[PDB]
Amino acid sequence: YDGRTGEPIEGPIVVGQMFIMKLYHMVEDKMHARSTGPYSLITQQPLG
Amino acid sequence: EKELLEEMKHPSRARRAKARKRLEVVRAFLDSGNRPEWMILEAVPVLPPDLRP
Amino acid sequence: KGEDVPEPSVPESFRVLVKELQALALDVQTLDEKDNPVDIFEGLASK
DNA sequence: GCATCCGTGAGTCGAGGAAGCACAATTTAACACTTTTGTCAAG
DNA sequence: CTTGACAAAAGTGTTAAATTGTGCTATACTGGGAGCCGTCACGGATGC
Repeated sequence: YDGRTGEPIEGPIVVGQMFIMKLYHMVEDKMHARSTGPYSLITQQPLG
Repeated sequence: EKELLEEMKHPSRARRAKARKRLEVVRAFLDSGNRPEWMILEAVPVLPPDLRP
Repeated sequence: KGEDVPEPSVPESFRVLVKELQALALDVQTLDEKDNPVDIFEGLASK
């Protein structure tokens, strides 16, 4: 059944129990933004 | 250049091929105004210290 | 200050390249429409 | 003509940061003193 | 606006440490040491 409407899905669905893992790649560790910051010595370009 | 140009009329293709290569280098110095002896360094430039910090 | 960004200038990377080409004994010179030299170092390197 | 050699090229972000001493010569530090400078109250 | 005490605030001048540069050793000594090694493309140049 559809939880929003209460009407059934028009076709039978494959429902079961599956083992799923939470991997080490998390958006918390990867989101990064910068306006201004440190610059390099010789080229004076932003660090990476 | 005058000697090289004269050798540019040699019947052999290798002789003219070699003469053209020599004269292309000779022409480059003649046109640009550089001196061949400038390819040997008497004074070595030193890079500014901030580019080699 | 609430203003529009100004026009850019010569990057510092190109100035580093010119000094590195000079460190190789190569005379790299930026010219103008009339072939006259144009100083991109603000006179800071002209003796 | 042909092999054989050398030289240049081979994807992009990201994350991972063992002499030793002597001595002379030069420099640095610590006094000393005088010479500004900054305040003061006046006046 | 000055006008004279004042006091650090600073500078100039020696002096002595502390640091730094330099020369010198007298048995005889006489030509180095580390790679070693699985890729494939091309030009382009020479050995002729």
